Amino acid sequence: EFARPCIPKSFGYSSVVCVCNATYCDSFPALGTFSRYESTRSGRRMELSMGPIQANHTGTGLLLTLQPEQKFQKVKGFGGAMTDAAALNILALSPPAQNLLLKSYFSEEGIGYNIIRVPMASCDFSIRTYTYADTPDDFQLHNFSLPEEDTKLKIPLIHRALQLAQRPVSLLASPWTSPTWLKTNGAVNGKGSLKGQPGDIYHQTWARYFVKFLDAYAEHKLQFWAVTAENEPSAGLLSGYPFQCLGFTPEHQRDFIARDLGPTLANSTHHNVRLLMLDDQRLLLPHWAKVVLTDPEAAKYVHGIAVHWYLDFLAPAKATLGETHRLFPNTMLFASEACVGSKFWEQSVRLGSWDRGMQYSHSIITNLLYHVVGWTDWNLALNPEGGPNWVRNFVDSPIIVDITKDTFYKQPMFYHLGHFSKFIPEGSQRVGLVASQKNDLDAVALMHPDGSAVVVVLNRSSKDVPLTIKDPAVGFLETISPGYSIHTYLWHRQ
Ligand SMILES: *[C@@H]1O[C@H](CO)[C@@H](O[C@@H]2O[C@H](CO)[C@@H](O[C@@H]3O[C@H](CO)[C@@H](O)[C@H](O)[C@@H]3O)[C@H](O)[C@H]2NC(C)=O)[C@H](O[C@@H]2O[C@@H](C)[C@@H](O)[C@@H](O)[C@@H]2O)[C@H]1NC(C)=O
Ligand SMILES: *[C@H]1[C@H](O)[C@H](O)[C@@H](O)[C@H](O)[C@H]1O
Repeated sequence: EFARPCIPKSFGYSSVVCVCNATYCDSFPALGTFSRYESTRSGRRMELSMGPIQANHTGTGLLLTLQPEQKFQKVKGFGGAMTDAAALNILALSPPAQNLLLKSYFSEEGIGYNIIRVPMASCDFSIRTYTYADTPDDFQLHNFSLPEEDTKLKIPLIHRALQLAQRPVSLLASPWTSPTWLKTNGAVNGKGSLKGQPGDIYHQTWARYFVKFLDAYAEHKLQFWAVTAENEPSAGLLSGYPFQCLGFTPEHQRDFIARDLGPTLANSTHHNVRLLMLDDQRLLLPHWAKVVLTDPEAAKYVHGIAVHWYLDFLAPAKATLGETHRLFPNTMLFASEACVGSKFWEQSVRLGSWDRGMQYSHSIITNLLYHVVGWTDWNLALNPEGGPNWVRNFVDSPIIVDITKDTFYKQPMFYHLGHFSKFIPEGSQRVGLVASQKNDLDAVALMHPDGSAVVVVLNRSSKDVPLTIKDPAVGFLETISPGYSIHTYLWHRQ
């Protein structure tokens, strides 16, 4: 289509949102030039410009030098979660407005997401508590079934998303709680775990539940890339935990995967589905990786390690991600859940917040710089309150839906995310990037599967920083990174 620009609107915070409705939504180099996409606090939204690649460079300004031969992880991708709350919000819009929201995310005219996390039954971003097997003591799982949250809300929206998408989309599933008749405390929330011990009928049934969920989704012609072994297993170890959870120590998780979940999936028609362990705060690394992955019976089933961002302030990426990679380089690290406005003192939704967009890109760049292969936002959309949410655990979302007005707002988080998701396709590989002097920039460089280069530069300071990027193959890009800007640079080195 033609590029339609952002309709900006201010809500009194540091930047603007882009206004989208039933009929309007904003949407989207020759050798040897580069493309630059820029977003700024002042209001630019992924604006395209071009520049020449020079042969020479002189000066003592900041130089960032690509090391195309230092090769690191391959990227799996970027996306968000299709919760009950996200489905209810999107379906609240008229169908044309719904198409423009899905296109914003999934289409090539939008920012190209290729990952969708799907909860297995209810979480806090549900308006009802339920599992797929609520009939008590149904150990055979005869009464297992998907309710309308799945069959009328989530499943059809995931289908629209795959139809709009240019890139292959990977589905990732995670459970919050099991049926309560499987749990020590008999409740969806609170402190409690599976009854018994791995290897027994409870653990066997819980592993069969995963296969039943996959069978059920496959009947609706949806197939999964990966499942996690539990969302935030540490939560269910905490007294009074307020919403759906299921606690595992790392030993409990090791032995569940070894004796029940890994063999159950390996013996099912879904043996190709990857299993991710942890799915919890990175400060749990490297300890959890060492407990699970040094048992060869558990390690043979574990494809990767899922991390969440909520305690990153306590957990230096080098001592957590870097050290895990050093010990277990062949087990991919993947960021599976992030959102702002989740601390009890923070405002849930701050329409137009630039700070919250910068938190997203700063996290993404730091994760890429420490071997992480992908990054998943939480709810795809929320209402202006940051809900619905059965326990009022409201948070922020890159897209806020205003149903009484059939309109949605794209926040700075949406664009900060798009500066990566749009321009780093599955298969791209991170390469070296070194700075000539101390600076306030955050930057990462990658190579696309066709060998072209992509560099994202975030300026977290208020000062404009002139800089040059050196590609030792090709030449020099002379540029400036304005204070509170994010830029993505692209060029063919072919
Ligand atoms: C969906 O969102 C679009 C984009 O904002 C709305 O269309 C826009 O309406 C604007 C104001 O209503 C128009 O801009 C104005 O231009 C006029 C003269 O041309 C000036 O008097 C004024 O100062 C404004 O700047 C503009 O035509 C249009 N914007 C774009 C870029 O398309 C739209 O509103 C619905 O259609 C438009 C064309 C208006 O006439 C509305 O009143 C109309 O109901 C939004 N749709 C809905 C349902 O609100
Ligand atoms: C991750 C975060 O705690 C988020 O706020 C919460 O809503 C999810 O349920 C949890 O898994």
